[PDB]
Amino acid sequence: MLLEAIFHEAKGSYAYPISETQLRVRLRAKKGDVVRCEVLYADRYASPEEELAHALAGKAGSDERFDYFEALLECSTKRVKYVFLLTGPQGEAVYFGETGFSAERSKAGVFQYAYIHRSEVFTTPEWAKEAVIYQIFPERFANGDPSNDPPGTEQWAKDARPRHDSFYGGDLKGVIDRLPYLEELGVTALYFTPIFASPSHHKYDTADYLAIDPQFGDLPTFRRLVDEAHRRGIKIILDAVFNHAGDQFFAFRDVLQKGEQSRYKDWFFIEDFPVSKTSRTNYETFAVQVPAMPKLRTENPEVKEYLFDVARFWMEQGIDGWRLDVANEVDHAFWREFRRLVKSLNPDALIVGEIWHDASGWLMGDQFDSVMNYLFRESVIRFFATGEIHAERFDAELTRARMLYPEQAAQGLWNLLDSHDTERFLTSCGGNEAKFRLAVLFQMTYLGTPLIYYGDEIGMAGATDPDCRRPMIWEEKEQNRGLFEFYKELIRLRHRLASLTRGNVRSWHADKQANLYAFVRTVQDQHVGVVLNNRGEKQTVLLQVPESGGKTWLDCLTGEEVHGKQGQLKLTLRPYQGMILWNGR
Repeated sequence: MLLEAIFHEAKGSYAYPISETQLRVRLRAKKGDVVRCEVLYADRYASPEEELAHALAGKAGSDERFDYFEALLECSTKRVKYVFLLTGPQGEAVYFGETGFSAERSKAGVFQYAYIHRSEVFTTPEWAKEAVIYQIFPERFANGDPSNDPPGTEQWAKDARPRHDSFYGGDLKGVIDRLPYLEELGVTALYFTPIFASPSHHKYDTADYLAIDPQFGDLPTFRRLVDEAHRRGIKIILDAVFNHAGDQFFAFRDVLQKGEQSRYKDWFFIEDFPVSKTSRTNYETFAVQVPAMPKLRTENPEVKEYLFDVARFWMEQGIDGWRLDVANEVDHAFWREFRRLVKSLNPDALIVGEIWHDASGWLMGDQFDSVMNYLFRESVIRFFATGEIHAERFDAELTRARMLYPEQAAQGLWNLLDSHDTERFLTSCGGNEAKFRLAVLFQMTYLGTPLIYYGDEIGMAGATDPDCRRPMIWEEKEQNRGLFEFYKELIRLRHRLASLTRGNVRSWHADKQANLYAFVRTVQDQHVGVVLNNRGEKQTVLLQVPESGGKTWLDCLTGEEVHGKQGQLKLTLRPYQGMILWNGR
């Protein structure tokens, strides 16, 4: 074996708890070097005269370079000392522990998980596990109250192509009216990009955090939206732009009015007074120079309690979550205490982050629940849309990503096709429905929470902003009801097929030439296997039957695939057809 490729921390993504009693321990080796990884383990205090309990780390994923094995340690003392035995393809056998590697056990060492605390088990809202979230971008979703409209609202037309400064007048009241469509579609939560009082089109330079911006409505309308949505089973997650405030923020104005005489000067990062709001910044801002967005000193206790009062307030209104913006430019301390705050006021409130790099620091269980899955988007783009990667490069990029974080976070990343900053997915797939449909057929079966961007269900299009932010299409006969009914098909299967929400994922077939990838989600005895034919051509596959069970499997989209003969399944997939083969458990 190449021993200087094998790796484990006894923390992080590689050893963590799933109850006070149970340690998931994950181990990574270079691809092909190890064929059995076994875990021999006992209580941290147990005497040398006890032989260790055993746990086989089965192989759970493989990537570009690596091979990933994963086992579950029963630990009734909530304290475990373990050692890995690693047998290679010829039959070498080696031990790995903290002191290193030996053919003799006791020279390799032990890894220990000193104690499993009850608080320190990453716990996630039950509801979040079967959610389908719908990103409403509020200015563009529905104009339900024309008295709202900003001076210069343009007219709601499918033909209309938005400028960066266009207004169409969408609002909270219009969402209140569109709620039987959201219930039709079957979503379970609604995510608003920031709706809070700001003097600009884009509400990221927050002027007031306790008022809904006048374009979209007011507190009584927000409260009724909450109360109308909750009746239909939809939750309200809200953007929080706590990293920076807007230049009209009460405090920032006071510093502007008074320099150092200001009570609020240290709420911000000022270089020289007087605070020259001009083009040339002399305070820290949202990224380089952005005068309308000074950076808040979240480390300062006064700033910290203000935004905490802001959280409290919106939770009084009854929102079920936050999706946090530039979460990584504010300190870990703030998010740990934010977590505690939000989670005592509402245990089921969801906390998503937005971080465009490995989010592990945040996804330990003590700051956030999940983060926006950019790695899902970069893959689904490259596989279905651009056709820049082939089925095995997909499997490697899926599997690499899956093993970045503990499972409890991984089963909850918001798996998006696009957003209000990216071009639309259909337009990434240059109008081809079948490339799109297959990428949504995956998205509704893979591990994560599906996040639909407004209008995709019904076939919208658009290059990047502002053509992603194009007025929604409400007219039946100018909307793709064929697609709509297909999101409803898939959502209905997500919502009644427990593997899809709660199961794990194993790769089942990757073929570089045919470009067919296939995966199996399983919980407790149930397996549903999604076969995806990503080529323009009718092809055919022998797939070897999955580990746990299947003699007859039903296509949940159409009808029976009883063709399990001699450990192989033979299917012939028409161009771009996925298939969802449930087993009956």
